[PDB]
Amino acid sequence: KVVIIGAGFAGLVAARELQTAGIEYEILEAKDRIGGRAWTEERMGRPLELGATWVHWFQAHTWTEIMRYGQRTEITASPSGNDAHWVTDGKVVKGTEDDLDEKLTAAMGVTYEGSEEYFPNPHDPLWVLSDDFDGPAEVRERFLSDDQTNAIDLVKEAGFDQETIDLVDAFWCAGYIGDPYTGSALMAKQWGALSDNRYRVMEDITLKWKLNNGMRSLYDGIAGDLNTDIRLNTPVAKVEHVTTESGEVIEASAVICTVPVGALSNIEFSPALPDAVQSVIDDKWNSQGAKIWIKIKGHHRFLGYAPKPAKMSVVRSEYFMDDDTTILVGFGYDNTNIDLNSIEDAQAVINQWRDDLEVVDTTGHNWVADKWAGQAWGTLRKGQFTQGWSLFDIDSQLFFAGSDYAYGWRGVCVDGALEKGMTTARQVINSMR
Ligand SMILES: Cc1cc2nc3c(=O)[nH]c(=O)nc-3n(C[C@H](O)[C@H](O)[C@H](O)COP(=O)(O)OP(=O)(O)OC[C@H]3O[C@@H](n4cnc5c(N)ncnc54)[C@H](O)[C@@H]3O)c2cc1C
Ligand SMILES: NC[C@@H](O)c1ccc(O)cc1
Repeated sequence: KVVIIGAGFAGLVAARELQTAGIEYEILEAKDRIGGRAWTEERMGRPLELGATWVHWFQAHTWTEIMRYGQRTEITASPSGNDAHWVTDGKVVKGTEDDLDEKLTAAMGVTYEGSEEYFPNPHDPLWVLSDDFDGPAEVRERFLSDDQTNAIDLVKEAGFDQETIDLVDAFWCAGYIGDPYTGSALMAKQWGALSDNRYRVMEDITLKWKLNNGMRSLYDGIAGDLNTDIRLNTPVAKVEHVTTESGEVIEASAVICTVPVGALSNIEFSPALPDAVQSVIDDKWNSQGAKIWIKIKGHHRFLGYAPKPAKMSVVRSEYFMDDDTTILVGFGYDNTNIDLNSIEDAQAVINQWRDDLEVVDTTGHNWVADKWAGQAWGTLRKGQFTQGWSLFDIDSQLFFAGSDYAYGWRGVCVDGALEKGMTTARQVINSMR
């Protein structure tokens, strides 16, 4: 009687929540598999996360799932102490990972500068704009002005040298997973608030701990608790507010739609979504990048930073294989400028820093070109912190759930999908009671 569109983390956790309350539900999933933009698959001789990878106990919703399904001790840290290379004035500089981290730390300190006034409760991201904001008017003005500023311009205005600008350029090409110069700096500021305003805490939370048994141990865990079957290979095309696809029509008390913004053009809504919501769909988010896995010869502890418009902006060693090869991960700002499955393209990526390392394999999934995704992880363009993700939360019987609409670790983390799927389910339960 409640229809859930999509079998990613948001949809799966909503279903389990409905089940506990005794409410009948049904999940419709377009693809042949569950998990969505989290996807654990064997490639290049080992389980690889083609989507989501990193977790942390400071992420309440992800961590409780880790505990529920037996993964408490099944996490391992990405390797550290890599030889670092970064591109700055068209040239390559070699240093240690702590040289890079200390430069990033100082720049992040300046990047976070208003978060304590904006986010005393970092899970109340729009407090500054609410009727109960008790602070000074200048705080609200700087808040709105920061939504129209990108994170790199904050560091330029503070007078860092060109080297640090190129480092934060590289950093945010990965962070925004797209063009950082069109992004809203408020996204970076909330990440700080959620990480006690320290760069190393932010990095431990988002880029350190990997699941030994992969994201699939969590999403197969949730699906395994479900008492109703998931309808795979059942894309939705219309929703009225209940509608349907390929002729089959569904009736239901309510609809929980977890389809990402980048793929909402495949569904017709009747009545049409409000103008401000539709303008986000047309403008979507800031997530046009791509994630690659590259295998090279030998065992090498490697870290590489390169600014826009490089094919990949952050590349790091992750696994040391038993046949004397290394698997590195990389993040790049523009999916249309790299073939993730072309060994030549992967060799061109490594050649950004070194001429002596040899690519032997490469793989990835281009989430942006994926018809049922149309983006990577959700990130914010200028203006979308205050007029973006919050427009989706109208539709008395239609609900938007998903990591891209979360209050906390929005878009970039499974924690946001687990948060928003569960609370949307509670919205449905409360209204029915
Ligand atoms: C490259 C990349 C790396 C990431 N790394 C991390 C990481 O290290 N750590 C972390 O915490 N998070 C990470 N994430 C983010 C995390 O994967 C997501 O935030 C989360 O999985 C999103 O969950 P969701 O349920 O909201 O969306 P989705 O997983 O996108 O779920 C939506 C579902 O709806 C389906 N669907 C789409 N259209 C239709 C339709 N018309 N009809 C029916 N079904 C449809 C889709 O196939 C999908 O199954 C990463 C994301 C990406 C892209
Ligand atoms: N999905 C990884 C995401 O956590 C991320 C990736 C790169 C960064 O520089 C910051 C955050």
